[PDB]
Amino acid sequence: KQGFPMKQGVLLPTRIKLLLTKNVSCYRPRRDGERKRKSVRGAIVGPDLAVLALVIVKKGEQELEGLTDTTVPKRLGPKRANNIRKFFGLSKEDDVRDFVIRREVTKGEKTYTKAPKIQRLVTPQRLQRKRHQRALKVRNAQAQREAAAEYAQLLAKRLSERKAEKAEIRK
Amino acid sequence: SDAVTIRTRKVISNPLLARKQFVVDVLHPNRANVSKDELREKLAEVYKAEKDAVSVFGFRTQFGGGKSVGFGLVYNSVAEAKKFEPTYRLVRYGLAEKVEKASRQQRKQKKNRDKKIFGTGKRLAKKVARRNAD
Amino acid sequence: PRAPRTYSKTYSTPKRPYESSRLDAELKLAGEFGLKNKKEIYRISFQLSKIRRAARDLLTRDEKDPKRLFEGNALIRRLVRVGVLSEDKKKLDYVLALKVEDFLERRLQTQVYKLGLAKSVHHARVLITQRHIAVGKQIVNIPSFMVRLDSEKHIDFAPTSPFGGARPGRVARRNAARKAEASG
Amino acid sequence: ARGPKKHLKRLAAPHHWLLDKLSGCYAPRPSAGPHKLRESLPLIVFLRNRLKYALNGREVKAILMQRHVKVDGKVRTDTTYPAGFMDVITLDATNENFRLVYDVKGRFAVHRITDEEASYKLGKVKKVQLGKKGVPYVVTHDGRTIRYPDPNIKVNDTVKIDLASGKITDFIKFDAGKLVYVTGGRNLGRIGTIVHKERHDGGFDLVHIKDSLDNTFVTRLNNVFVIGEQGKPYISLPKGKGIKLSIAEERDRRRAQQ
RNA sequence: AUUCAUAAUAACUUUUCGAAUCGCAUGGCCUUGUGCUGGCGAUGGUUCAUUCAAAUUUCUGCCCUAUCAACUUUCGAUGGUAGGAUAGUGGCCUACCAUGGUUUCAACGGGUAACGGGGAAUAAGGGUUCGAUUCCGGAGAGGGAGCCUGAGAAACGGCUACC
RNA sequence: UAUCUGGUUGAUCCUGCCAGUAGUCAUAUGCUUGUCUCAAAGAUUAAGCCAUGCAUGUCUAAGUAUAAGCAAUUUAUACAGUGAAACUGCGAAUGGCUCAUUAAAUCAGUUAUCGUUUAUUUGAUAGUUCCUUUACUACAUGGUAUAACUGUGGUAAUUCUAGA
Repeated sequence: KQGFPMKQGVLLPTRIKLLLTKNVSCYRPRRDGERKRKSVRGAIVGPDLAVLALVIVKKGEQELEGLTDTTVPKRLGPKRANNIRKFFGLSKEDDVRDFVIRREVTKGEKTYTKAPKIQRLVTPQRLQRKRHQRALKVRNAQAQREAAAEYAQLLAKRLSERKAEKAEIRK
Repeated sequence: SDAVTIRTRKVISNPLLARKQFVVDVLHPNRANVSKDELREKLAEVYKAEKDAVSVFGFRTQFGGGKSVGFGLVYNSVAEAKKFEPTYRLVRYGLAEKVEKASRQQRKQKKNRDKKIFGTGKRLAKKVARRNAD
Repeated sequence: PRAPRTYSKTYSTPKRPYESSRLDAELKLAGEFGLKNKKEIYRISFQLSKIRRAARDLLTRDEKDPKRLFEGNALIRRLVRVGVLSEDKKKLDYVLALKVEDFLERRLQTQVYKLGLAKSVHHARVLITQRHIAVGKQIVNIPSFMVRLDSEKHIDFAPTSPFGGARPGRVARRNAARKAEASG
Repeated sequence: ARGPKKHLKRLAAPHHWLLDKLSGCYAPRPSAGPHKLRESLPLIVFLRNRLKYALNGREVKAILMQRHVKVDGKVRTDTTYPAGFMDVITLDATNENFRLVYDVKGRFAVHRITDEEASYKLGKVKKVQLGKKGVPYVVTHDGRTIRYPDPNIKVNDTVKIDLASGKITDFIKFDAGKLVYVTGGRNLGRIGTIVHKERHDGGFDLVHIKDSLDNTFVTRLNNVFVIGEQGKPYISLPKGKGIKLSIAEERDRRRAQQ
């Protein structure tokens, strides 16, 4: 009653005030790091409940027409490339990319597929990116070896130059 | 159009905004002051750059009349003044007609109301409608 | 908040209010020069105080001191420009001896009186305030102008005033209608 | 204040920016950058107040947003990038080039340098260190880090950059009889020609400098920027060559050579 | 000026990082394959320097009051050694001697119709009074206390609790 | 603008106050709806209490949009436009206000950090990562609780919330 939701793990039949956080149910922090103290009901069911939420996991011999005769159609299909691959699972070279899940929705007299933007798909641009980052790395390391080698050559010239000056001194 | 003797001073070439920057001073004896629909096209013909690529403002009348000084500027094209000229001047000169908009008090109040709503809000109207019966 | 706008006073009230010798002189001064207030004298004496204070401090410094060589010359040029002290001096002398009569002698109220376009200090003051005067090309209505000695030859009647053509004046314009109304 | 300030009131901005008291109550706070807060010129106050290329900060942002201005060769598409002393900035419209330099009276003057002059910049080495892997480096006055410097260069020297790479093309040591610039103190903008440096073991080395007019003065070592040897400076000097005319003779020169 | 920078050597690390990210551009030698390479950039997470900052001291300086002459009293109270904590110094806190530290050059108490300063008013010269308040610094968010997140807050148009 | 003057006596000279006098970015108040510019303004008593409404939000060519959102395909059958939300990121520690506390404490001259830095900016900088290890072998590139969104919800009520 009064709307307070039950919470898993409290292990009590009474309402309880708890300091809730992000990644804790019954509370959505409007601000990062914010904690609020809210009243929640314990997970134990008693006479005081107004509504109990139940999932059916094993149907009996009987049937309920509103649930079994109706099957909610697909609302969103898989988006990630590998997620689509395990959704069908036929093969890898069987070009499922251009056979991706398309859903028919029309706002007027014209129809469109509106396929999801497939993610983690290998693109020539993605091959371009990894290729360039490899090239940029080798160009970086090679150049720092030239600058390091050139400086050692400069240091060798300086040491000999200082050695040459003291060669004149002391006969 | 009689002895208006409009002229510009301190003309500097500002190509980063692609315009000519200057101050404009007019001598208008036996005249109150020259208006925009007069000064803008007069500044256009003297410069021969474009027609609506001219802008003037400031224009304080000298104490006791006689002459007036302000600021002016001319663009290379009308399609180039559209990208730089301030909006309020464009609307004032007639280059744009601003649609009516909600007041600051009302705009801020609406933002306060929809910040009170999480989600898009389509489902909230249904729950209230379904719970309005009892 | 925005930086404060500085302001400063321009006049100073005398220490002893009811001085017969000072009261008589100041009201005598106002009559000879057509001033409306004693504050119009107080400011000139306040302006003179800042000047005598400036020269006194400068003159305590020794000769060929860079401070008075620069600041004394600047004060001379400003005072010569406004015509309060005589221009045929180069000795930093007149400054400490400047009298009150010298400053308001250079005011436009008396400047246009002795230039012949006003015929009285009170007529000039009304003439000044009603904008029938241009110093350069510009109409002024300030009784206390401090003409800079380059404008005494530049004085003239305002072109936007009667006696300038195409402008008889509002009372004259009414009589213009009376001229036609008299016959009708 | 619980954290860094992000605003800058007027009357609290550095005086040499030549900002007025009124027409606003916030001066453009220079963001973090190569130059310090006080000794830097924001691009906003340069492009607007110095040249009048713009009337306000919105229109400078319009100038900035199209990548027309670039300091040290890099665009800097932000309102308050702190361009500082000896920085080169470029306006590719008609090829206008600028070197942020100090005038006689201690303010950032407006230069006009050529393309071959705008290629190079002069950097005073703030400290000499070696970093990770024994690699030596020098920190310039504008925060640049240059690896593998010439071993002959020490602190208080002046290296010249090419602004197309990060390397040192040439440098000049710090010693008596070298042309120097004053960056800070009350002698700001004066060109010095070092005559002596007295040490004071433990802090604030002092240097004595006399310009072309045989006027000598003393300033802290951290305020001295060497800019060349006798004769030719490494950079183009501003109008007036930093000679510090007195008010009396500045009054005369203003009267005759208007 | 250093046990500094930075090497190098045993090792230790419960994986820190060491780009599976994004946009525009598709130029070109080829035995036609993204196969050889591609150009500008955006956002990088590490480290060093830099900048914007923060924390930390007293070198000297503060109004009236003796109708305040002694004060600092397991449990800090001056110093030592060691540890813990901290971003870090430090009685900052925890484990001992010595009575250590301050004081008529005014300590310590009491008062302040006391936030400090740049400054203001008033002036012969010296002064007297003021400064809540346009700038700078400090503190606070009704009173206390505690804390999350975050580079940074003991934040209050963030949280928690009591009054 | 380095002034003084009145009041003790029958009269005098003093000491000495009282009173006058001038100023006040010192405040209040008395006497007023006809002028230009400029401008302080709930500090003093109550750092007292607050109805109400505003005062922090935020997007690019470039982190995520199949909004069942609005829109001429042949450059948009993988998406490539605009785009409400929601996530992620950043910011909300700035700003603004006030002066209660506070008497070597704040503060001021900004000594020192050889006593501690890295929203950020700027510059530089990582060929060492088959850690069941001389390919006994994905980087032409291993997944998932959950937000949005669809769905009969609960509560008088909140910017309350798992239930597919």
